[PDB]
Amino acid sequence: MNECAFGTKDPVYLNYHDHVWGQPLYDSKALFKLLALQSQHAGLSWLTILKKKEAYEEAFYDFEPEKVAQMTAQDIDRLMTFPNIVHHRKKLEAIVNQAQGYLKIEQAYGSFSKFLWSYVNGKPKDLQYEHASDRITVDDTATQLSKDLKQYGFKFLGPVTVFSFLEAAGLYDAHLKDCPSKPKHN
Ligand SMILES: [Zn+2]
Repeated sequence: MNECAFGTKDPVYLNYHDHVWGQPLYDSKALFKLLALQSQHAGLSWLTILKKKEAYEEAFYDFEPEKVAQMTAQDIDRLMTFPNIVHHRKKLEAIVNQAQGYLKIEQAYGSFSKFLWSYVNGKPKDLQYEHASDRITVDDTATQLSKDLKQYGFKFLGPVTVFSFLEAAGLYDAHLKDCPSKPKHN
């Protein structure tokens, strides 16, 4: 478990490793929320964004895309002094652009979940890692998904970030073979 969880001992981070990271997530709105939170990570510890999750929920309508998508510069202006979120204007604007892109995807394609899972043919890609040093941080699929999302107006979701999202959402299973949290795949 310890090796799989990147040597982190903070129990809030371990909780995320144990109960979220890499567990196949098929719900569209939950996938949107996780992707949006991932976009906020750059230059900070993930535990920073995790401890702030409830504050982000309060800032962004519980990440409900129809509601987030309607937000304007006036909202972002207010959110720049909203307590316990990161006050990075382009990061905050990005969440609104992402929600708009989600709605565009659902209009053009049907389901945001089906859109994303299409990139791994509807089931997790088990990366079959045995050592934490086996882990890559980007690949061709994440790069193309990043590019494709960008076309619908998503922001702050480059290739490495998208790769991290795929592992987080369980589209990729990056758990080590003997980790107690490695999901079963059929
Ligand atoms: Zn693990």
